[PDB]
Amino acid sequence: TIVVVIRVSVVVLLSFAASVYMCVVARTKCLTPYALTPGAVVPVTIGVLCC
Amino acid sequence: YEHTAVIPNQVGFPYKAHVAREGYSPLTLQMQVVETSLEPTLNLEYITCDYKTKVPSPYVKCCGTAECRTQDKPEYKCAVFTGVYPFMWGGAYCFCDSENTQMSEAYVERADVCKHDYAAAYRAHTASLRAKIKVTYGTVNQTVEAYVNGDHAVTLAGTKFIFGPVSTAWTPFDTKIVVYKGEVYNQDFPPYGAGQPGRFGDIQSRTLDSKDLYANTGLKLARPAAGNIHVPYTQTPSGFKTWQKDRDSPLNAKAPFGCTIQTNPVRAMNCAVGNIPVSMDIADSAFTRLTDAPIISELLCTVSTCTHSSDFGGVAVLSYKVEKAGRCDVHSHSNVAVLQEVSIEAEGRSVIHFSTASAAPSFIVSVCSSRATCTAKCEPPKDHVVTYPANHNGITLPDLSSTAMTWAQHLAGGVGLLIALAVLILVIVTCITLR
Repeated sequence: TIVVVIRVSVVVLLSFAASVYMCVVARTKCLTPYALTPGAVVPVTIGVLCC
Repeated sequence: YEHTAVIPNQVGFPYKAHVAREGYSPLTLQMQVVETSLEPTLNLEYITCDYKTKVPSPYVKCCGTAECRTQDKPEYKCAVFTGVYPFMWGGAYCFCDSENTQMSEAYVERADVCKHDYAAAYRAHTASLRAKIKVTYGTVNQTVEAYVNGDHAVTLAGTKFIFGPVSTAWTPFDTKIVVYKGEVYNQDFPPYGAGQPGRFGDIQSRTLDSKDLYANTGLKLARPAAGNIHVPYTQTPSGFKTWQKDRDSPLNAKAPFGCTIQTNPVRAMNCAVGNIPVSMDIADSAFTRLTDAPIISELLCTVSTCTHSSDFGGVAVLSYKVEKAGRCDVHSHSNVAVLQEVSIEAEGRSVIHFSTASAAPSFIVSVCSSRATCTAKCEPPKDHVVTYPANHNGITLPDLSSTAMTWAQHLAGGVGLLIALAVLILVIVTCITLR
């Protein structure tokens, strides 16, 4: 009973941990060249939590 | 037509198997064991019993010294004592006062109750076992005794049964056993002629008639008293009747599998481990061809009641359209629930009993050559202790579609799903960043 319940708990949470892990680095790459210019003309692409 | 099967070795338990020949109606056999002996092979090595001493009437002659002679008998010891002056009942015995000498001897022999009371040793080897099986089908109840080493056939009305050799042939004995009056022990007895005094195996003998002994109890002869006539005597006390009060617990209380013993020949009965194989040579006048075979179609099975529990606590009905009366045969083709009755009746609705130690079973059943399914959900009983055992295989596993794990695919599919939007929304920009 234990031997099932602990393995199902750990296969679920790392995938939760996986899912958040790569979504942010997309938000990083989708954002980051806009950070670099001397000019703050970010377009209306706010679905991605713009600064 | 020939067939093979395996049956579980446990007393009072139903098991059933088929033939499905071609053309003809099916046929269902059931096999059930009622007794199971077991028997090792022995060869005697020695015995032991109680003993008794003898002190035959010591010798005096006065003013003349002595000499005693040796003679063949086990543990004979003679002695010679100088300066003795007895004083018997009537007066003083004889008067050659200073120079008197006196001898003494004694020996050891077996008692008078050895030929009703003894305790023998033995040795064990490989063993063979034999069973008694009640087999029924068709129109016939029969029982049959059989050896289990794979050589012994037996004849019913036209048919041949020969049985598979064994699963494995271990025993609840090791190589040295010792038997005393209706129970067997498990000792490690001294080899021969090396029994140190006091403990078991102090007097030996082979086959119990006579003429040969072994005896080392430490006889010594002592000096007689000052002015009497007796024979003194000193000895470590006997070894047999110091064993049968401070003994052990016997083997009828630590036997492994309920394996009970009784022994004028040594046995071990109803011993419940394993599987025994069976093979089949079936005659031909015990089928039905097609003429009295009824045709049955559109079979539909439901359920009404279940428990787990330990007996026939699952009931189901059957529905079918008939064309001719008769008698068909029933079976459930999976290992999760065994049926009860061996032949349903003809026309109408009819019920069948079954037992299953699981939460939600599903299996496929077939009164005659058409097949059907019916499943159910179940609940535990309110009891803790029963008096009669085990009327199911003992497999409590989940199904492929229950209330319990219909919950399972939603969570696993749900967690399988939310990565799937994560995986591609990675990739859709991963192309465009190579602009």
